[PDB]
This record gives sequence, C-alpha cells and structure tokens, in this order.
Amino acid sequence: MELIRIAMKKDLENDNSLMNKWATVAGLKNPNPLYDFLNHDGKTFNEFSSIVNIVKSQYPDREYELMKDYCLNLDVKTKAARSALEYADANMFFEIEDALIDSMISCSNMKSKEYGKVYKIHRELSKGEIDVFEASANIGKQRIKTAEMNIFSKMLLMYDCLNKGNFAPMMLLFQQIDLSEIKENRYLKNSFETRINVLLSNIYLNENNLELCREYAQKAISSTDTQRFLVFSYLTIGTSYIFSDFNLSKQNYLIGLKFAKGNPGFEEFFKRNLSFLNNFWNKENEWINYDSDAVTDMQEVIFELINHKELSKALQLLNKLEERDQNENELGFHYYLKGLITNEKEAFFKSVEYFKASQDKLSIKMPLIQLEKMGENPRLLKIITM
Amino acid sequence: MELIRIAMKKDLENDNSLMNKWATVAGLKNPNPLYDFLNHDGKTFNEFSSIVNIVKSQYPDREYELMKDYCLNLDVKTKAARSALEYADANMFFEIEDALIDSMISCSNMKSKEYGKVYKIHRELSKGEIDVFEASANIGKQRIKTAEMNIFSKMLLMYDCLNKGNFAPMMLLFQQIDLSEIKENRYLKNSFETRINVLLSNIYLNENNLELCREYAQKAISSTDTQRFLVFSYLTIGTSYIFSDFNLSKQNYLIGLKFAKGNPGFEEFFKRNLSFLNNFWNKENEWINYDSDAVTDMQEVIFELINHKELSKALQLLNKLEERDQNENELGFHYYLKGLITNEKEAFFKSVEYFKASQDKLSIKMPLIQLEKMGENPRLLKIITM
DNA sequence: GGCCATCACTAGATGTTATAAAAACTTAATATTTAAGTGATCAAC
DNA sequence: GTTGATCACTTAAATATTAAGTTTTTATAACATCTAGTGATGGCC
Repeated sequence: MELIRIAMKKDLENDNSLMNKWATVAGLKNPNPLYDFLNHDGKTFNEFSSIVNIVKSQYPDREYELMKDYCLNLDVKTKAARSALEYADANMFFEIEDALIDSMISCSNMKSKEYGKVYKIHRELSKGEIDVFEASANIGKQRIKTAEMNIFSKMLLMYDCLNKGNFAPMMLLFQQIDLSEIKENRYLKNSFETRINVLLSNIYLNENNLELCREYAQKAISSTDTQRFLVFSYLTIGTSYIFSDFNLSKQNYLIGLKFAKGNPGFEEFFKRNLSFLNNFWNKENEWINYDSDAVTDMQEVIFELINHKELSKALQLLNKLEERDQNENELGFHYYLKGLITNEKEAFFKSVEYFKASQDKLSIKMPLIQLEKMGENPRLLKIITM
Repeated sequence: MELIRIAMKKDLENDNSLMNKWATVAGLKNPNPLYDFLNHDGKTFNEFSSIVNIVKSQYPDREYELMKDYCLNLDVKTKAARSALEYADANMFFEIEDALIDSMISCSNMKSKEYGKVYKIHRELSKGEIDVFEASANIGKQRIKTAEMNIFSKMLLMYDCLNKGNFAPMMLLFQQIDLSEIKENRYLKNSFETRINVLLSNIYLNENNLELCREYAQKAISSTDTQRFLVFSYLTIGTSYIFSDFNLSKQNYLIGLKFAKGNPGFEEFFKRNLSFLNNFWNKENEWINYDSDAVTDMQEVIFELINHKELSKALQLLNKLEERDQNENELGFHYYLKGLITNEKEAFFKSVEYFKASQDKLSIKMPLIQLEKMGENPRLLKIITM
C-alpha cells in the first residue's frame, strides 16, 4: 500500500471532514472517487492533478518521497503513469522519470510505449548523448499516434534550440503546436502550456526582448505551482529588470528565492544574481560569498571593493585572477571590472569582445555603456549589439 | 533503342577504331562490355561513369538530350538508375530526377525505393515544401539500409543548413560522414566527394574564411567535370578574391564564365560579379547592363557614374531607386553608394546596418573601409565583424 | 428528528486489451548480370 | 602470313529477386475503469 494512502487514512481517522475538502482540492464534484481511492488497490483519478493538488495542499513538506512512492507503484499501462512521467520530467525528478521510461518501453500498452520512448529521446537530447538530427530522426521513426507526443516531440526539439540560442527554428516548431489537439490528458495540456510559456520567456530574454520575456514568464507563473517553473520564471523576470529597474529586479529575485526554499542549487542562482544586482547599482550587498574559490564569487568581491573606492586592493585581486583559467564570459566580466578601475577604453573593448564571443547579449551592454560615457560613437556601439 | 546507342552505332560504322578508345574513356580494360552494350537491349555498366565519360568525350554538344533519353529508359530497379538519379540531381536536371523518383517510389526493388524516397526528401526540403525537422523525421521514418543514403540523408540536411548560414550544425553532420562506407557505388562516392567539397567551400566563404574556402573549391574542381560544380567553385574562388586580389578575382570569374557557356543563368552570375569587381577597383567596365530594370544592374550603372565623378547624375539615379522596394542586402549597397556620393557617415552606418541585417559578412567590409578613412576607431569597426 | 460521514450500486462516457486482419520486414538462398579473360571468324593488307 | 575488329563464350565476383519465416501495424470489437449521481446504514447531537 502506497505511503500517500497510509498518511491520508491516518489523518481522516482524526478529522472526519477531510474528504469533501480533498474533493474540492482534487477538483472532484463529490468524494466517492476518493473513498474508491482509499478503499480499492490501484484506483487512479482520470486527471493526475487530483492526486498532486492533494499531496501539495495536505503534505507539502514531503511531496518528493510521497509522489516517488506513488509514481513507482503505478500501472505503467495507464494514463496515470503517462501523467506521472510528465510530472517526473517537469520537476526534474530523473530517478522517477528514467524508471518510468524503462518500464514503459518494455510494456504491452501502445500509448505508454510511445510516451516512454519520446521522453527517452528528450532525456538523451538534453543530456548530450545525441544531436537534434538524431533526435528528430528517432521521433520520425517512432510513428507517433497521439496529439500529446506529437506536440511533445516538437517541444523536446524546442529545448535543444533554446540551448543553442536559435530563435528562428524554435518559433518554427512553436508555430506548429495547437494544444487544443490534447483531448485525452488535460494534465499534460496544462503542464505543456507552462513549458511553452517558459521556453518563449527564455528565448525572448536571450533575444534581448524584455517586455515579451516578462509577458511569457508571468503567463507561466499564472498557470503553474511547479517549483522549477516558478523559480526560473522569477529568475527570468529578475534578469529582465537588471538594467532598467533595481526594485522590480530585487523584488522578482527575492520572490524566486522564497519559491526555491530547500534546493541550494536553485537558491544560489538568486544569491549570485542579487550579489551582482546590488554591486551593479552600488547598494550595500549582503549576498557576497567572501569564502568561495568560484571566479564569479571572487568577481563580486572585487566589484564591491571597486564600489568602496578600494581600487588598489581591487586591482591586486583582479591581477591574481588573470593567473587563472577563465571561460570567455568570465573574462568579459574581468575586463569590465579592470575597466571600472583603470578607466582604460582598451579594457572595455576586450570586455565587449569576450561577451560577443560568449554570445551573451545582456552582459555586453555593461562595457558598451562605459564606452558611450567615455565618448565612443553611440551609433557604432549600437551596431555591435545587432 | 536509346539515341546514345543509335549515334554510337552510326559513328562506329565510319571509324572502326572507336571501341578501344571508348573503353579507355569508360575505364574498361577491354571493349567486350561495349559490344554487349551496343548489341544486347538493356545492357548496363557496373559504374555509370562508363556511359557519362563517353557521352561527354564523344557527344558533348548533346549531353542533355542523350542522357535524358538513356536515364528515362533504364530499369529503375537497377544500380544504373540509382546512379542516373545522382547524375540528374547533381546537374539540376529536375524533369529527369522527379521522373526517376516517381518510378522508384512505386517500384519493387528495396534499394531503388530507398534512394527514390531520400531524393524526394532532398527535393521537397530544397524547394521549401518542408522544414529540416519534417525532413530529418522523414529520413528517420525511412529505416535507411545502405551506407549510400545514410551519407546522402546527412548531406540533404547539410544543404538546408547551408541555405540558413548555419555553420555549427553543417560541420556536425559533416563530422559523421565517412565516404569509405560507400562500397557498392563508386560513382555516388565520387559525386558526393564533389558535393561535400562544394558545400564546405560555400559555408567557409559565408563565414568569411577565404583560404579554406578556396582549398575546398579547388578540391571540388580537381574531383569533377560536372558543369554546375565547376561554375559555382570558380564563382566561389572569384568572390574569395574580390577584396584582396583583383587579377585572381577576374581570372577565376572568367574561367567560370568559359565553363558556363550556353547557360545564360550561370553566365549572368559571372557578368554581374565582373561588373561589380571592375567598378569596385575603378577599372573600365564592359560588363554593365545599361538596359536592365534589375536593382543590382542599375546599382552598377550608378557605381560607374560615381567612378567617372558624375556625382549629380549618380545622385539623381540613386534617389529614383529609393522610390522602389529593395531587400536589405540591396539597401546595404544603396547606402554604400549614397555614402560615396555625399560623404555622409550616416549613409555608411545604414550600409553597415543593412549588410549586418542581411547576414552578408563580405559586403559589410565596403562601408567599413570608408568609415576607417573618415577616422572611425578601427578597433571598434573590427568588433562589428566578429 | 435532521444531518453528515461512509460507501456500494449505477449510468454512461471514456479509456484498455486483446485478437485476428493486413501490411512491412528480415534472410538466405538461388538467380541474373557484370568485367574481363579466351578463342574462333573474317577483313585487311 | 599477320593484324586487329568483332563477338560469344567463360568464370568468378557482385548485384537482384524471390520466398517464406518473423515482427509490426491496425481496426473493429469486447471489456475495464472513470466520475458523479443515488440511496443505505449508522453515528451524532
């Protein structure tokens, strides 16, 4: 018997009003399906949200271990298990996802075989075990029946397009999606609407189109309770405001930090961004990590020194970092800081060049603003960012 | 009976030494296969070059009519017909190609079905009836057996990559090709070596990498006597020299013009390029078309006027052209000419902008050289071409 | 006496399975055709 | 008497086709599982 059913049975023995409340949360008109859920082994709900809404409302602090145990006990032949796969992948619960894919490939149900295979392609592609042509070929081979995996196979490609910065082909795949084809599984339809909106959000930020980027980040947030999509949407909104509005930047970053509670990985994104936002706007900065070997953290300590007019100590530390292997996007920030200390145009030109080589359409604005103040042709500096 | 066999039979009745000479040209160690070719209906050669070499050596002035008739009378179920398809496509003989594909799709031979289908994908893709994901999926679906169409399906994608200026994925597909897999059909292996060398040549010219571009254009020329590959290789070498070496530019264009004799379409590429080369280097220009409505021809008459210091007549004509819908690459050249007449930096800035928007990494050098003379920071101008 | 949890029936819309029908797919085993030898046969000279 | 065009043998390697033994689609049909109603039964107040 699944931990979720044990914990619901224990709680209902105490507070006998819970079933009508669980129905409301599960979107059920009456709780007969929930009595059937607690009473009869391997009962499932038509829509996987019935179970997720409840695990979320009622046992939030144990969502992983509960949904793991429930997902890893499901009939892989069933719509529930195809939904579990989307929930697994959307939250980046790989142990669960890979396990559900394994079972669904070698299973007897044609829908669950399809979903299982297409998710394997998405997994292999995102990990870097295959390129987009291999992937797009494995899709073609699969002879996809369902509107669901027709849409999702286009989306798994949109993710690889997003990794390579490639707007034109992403939008080409996006034009071909009509989510109103998804009729069987409304959990997927809604989870895919969140994915598309997050995707559009990240490609528009990358194409340095800030107003659309927020429009789509907000649609994503309206439409979801999934931690991963909330964290990234607020990060994307936070970054959309770095140069235009310090409070909206800080506000969206802090909201995203709340939603990342107990995922140090997700929390560091916000801490590092808030570190940079505050140093950039010359504010007291509580987010610095004075203990970190990481080039990015050592840069923010240098940037604070520069803001505190400790130019000689900043230059001593920057020249120690030159002795050290840095990627191009790091050297972009290096020469920008060497620029702020020395007021040498050459440093800013290298900063612009390194950001240009790293395909960073956002950081490049930093050394370009300094070059416009030092009197370089604005019309030329604009041409560099096109 | 095929026209090629009629005309070979007629000529041999006159000069009875021809068979041993035709064998040498056909790469045959003795002419028994050629007696079998003339004597017995539907005899074919192991390698389609045996027949092409001869039609080329012996009846050059009627190569289309002869090879059409021979190709469109072949057993589509045979290696010859799969070779005819490559020869059809390589020379852009679409009437023949599409006809051979039609017959090979609905035929009973597994190899000739495969080749027939893969060429349809290449045709649909190049024409713009499908995008690269559709194509890459149709390949995946086809369950390709043969090393030949494994390599060719990668190549048909490299053509779409080339159209969209996408170096990274082109080279990714290229890394995966090993032509030493082709064991059955040495005609395809050699024809594909020419295609990939031409492909590499055009992508490197586009990435403004001129020495590699020539290296590959030259390998292509070594490896072939196909008009279309010769024409484009010499055009590519011609263009590779436009800014660096006027004589090598003019020389390679003129060689390519000889090889284009009697294809007005191919000849216009050379005439228009020689028109521009001569105007650019301020030489007497015989190639101008004073009669043409075409924006690019009217630009070269303006450019000659500018070289002859008839600036007021040049400005009158340029201002007529503004009244007129032009693509971005045309407006790039427009503002460059408006620049040369008026000495207005704004015109050169627009020229740089329009070349940048049209992804023309070669023409952009033109307005950039003017901006460097007018005193603009060369270190900044270099960053624009990164 | 009324309300409210419980929960098995129930109707009907939906989702799953299973069970032959018809296609596409290996495979291996002949069967054709190929280049290039060998050797008449007639012409030439 | 020699030569060299002609051509059908030939052999042995390579290309092709047929066949029949496996998977794989398919579809129309026959069965389970859903949600949300209905109604029972029993605490509770």
